[PDB]
Amino acid sequence: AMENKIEVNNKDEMNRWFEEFKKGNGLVDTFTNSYSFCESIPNLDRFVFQMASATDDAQKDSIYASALVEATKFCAPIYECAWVSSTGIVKKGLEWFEKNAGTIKSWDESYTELKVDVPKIEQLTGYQQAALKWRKDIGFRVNANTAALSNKVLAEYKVPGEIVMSVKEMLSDMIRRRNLILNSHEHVDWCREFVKGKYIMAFNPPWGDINKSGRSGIALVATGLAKLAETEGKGIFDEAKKTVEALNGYLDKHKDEVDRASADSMITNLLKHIAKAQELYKNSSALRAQSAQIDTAFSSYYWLYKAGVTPETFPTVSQFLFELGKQPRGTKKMKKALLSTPMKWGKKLYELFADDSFQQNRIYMHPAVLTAGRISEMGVCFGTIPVANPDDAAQGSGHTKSILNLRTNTETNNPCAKTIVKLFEVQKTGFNIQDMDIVASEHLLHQSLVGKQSPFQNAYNVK
Repeated sequence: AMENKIEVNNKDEMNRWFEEFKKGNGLVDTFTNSYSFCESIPNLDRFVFQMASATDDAQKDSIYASALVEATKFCAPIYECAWVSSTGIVKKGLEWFEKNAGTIKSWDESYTELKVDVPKIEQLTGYQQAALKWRKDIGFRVNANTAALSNKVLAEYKVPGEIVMSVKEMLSDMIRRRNLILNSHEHVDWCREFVKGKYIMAFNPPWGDINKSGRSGIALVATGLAKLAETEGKGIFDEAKKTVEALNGYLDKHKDEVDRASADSMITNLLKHIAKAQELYKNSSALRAQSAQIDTAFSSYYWLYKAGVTPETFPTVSQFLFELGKQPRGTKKMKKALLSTPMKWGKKLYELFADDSFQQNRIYMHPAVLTAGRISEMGVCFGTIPVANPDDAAQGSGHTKSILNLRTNTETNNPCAKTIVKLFEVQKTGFNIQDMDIVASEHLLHQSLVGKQSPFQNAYNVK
């Protein structure tokens, strides 16, 4: 039968369930934080030799897909994975959404927009907050592996020698990437016309004072300018500086019809305001970057909601994901299956892909947007265990973020970092990392470095 065979509603009902299961399967934690089917550290060494013999960039995908399955097939944290796919959490998880449309409104409303363009900062933060709330109202956390983290920094991070050479490349790259990044409407509309080069606007702002105190409690010039940079960009600040320079030129050319005291109090201000705006913009990129991380559990339940999934038909999604983790199909075929499936959720889900939709950089993609890859995000949540026939988890379905369950402590030689880095090597010798917008191995490593020990923890607050 196709019913959710994991009927659990509370931690003890889950502890009880996990008990019977473990007494039937050979779960271990010799290499995993949470009990798993992992009997040995994954060996991706051959996947490199293969990638080096790939003729077409199409089979590099396969080799890569294969390396990926090899690393996660038997690393899934069954206890926490089951909880996430339990009848209680599945019902609560989906229903929370039926009663919280308002909370997810910003980003949820503009999904079509987020589906092609960079989200506004309010939508990002609205999502991160929504995520934190949903885990709270749903009683998601049953332990650290399902907890929302409070700040953490490296106590000790031991690196197996073998990966030492490559790790640096990753870090050298990651930091290279970081630096690369670094390099009532009237206040906006005014700073829109002004930044073009119309300096005489300075003489007559709608409110009459360049320093107008400002509603926000900050000069309307600095706030309006920043909001503008949000829609038009940092280049706006250079445009803003150029206008004041031209204005510097004008007053100078007519120094005699100009009041030198008033001219200086005004030009000094505009710089204080542009500078202010620059500080705010910087703070905003910092924030946007912190809010870029997708909450695996929350987003996955979100896509479930939209796809019209219901507690009764969830097992089929679990089967679907389980089989993809078992047999790396290729993106084109999977979509083909979603289109084909008689289940209504097949096409609804399909309608969620910004795969070809996204005009800009996927790096700037909103954490609630679904793509072929982000599918692997749902896989870890419900693919590791085919809910209808749980014992079939023995076979093993590899889903990318199961690696975080790889033990990382020194006594065991950080099998988690070691296998992550081996991946980067597979990827590094197959494609150009300088060329790629996103490197999966880099994110995982960042997440592990930050201290994630499970695919189900939320790290919004760490930094």
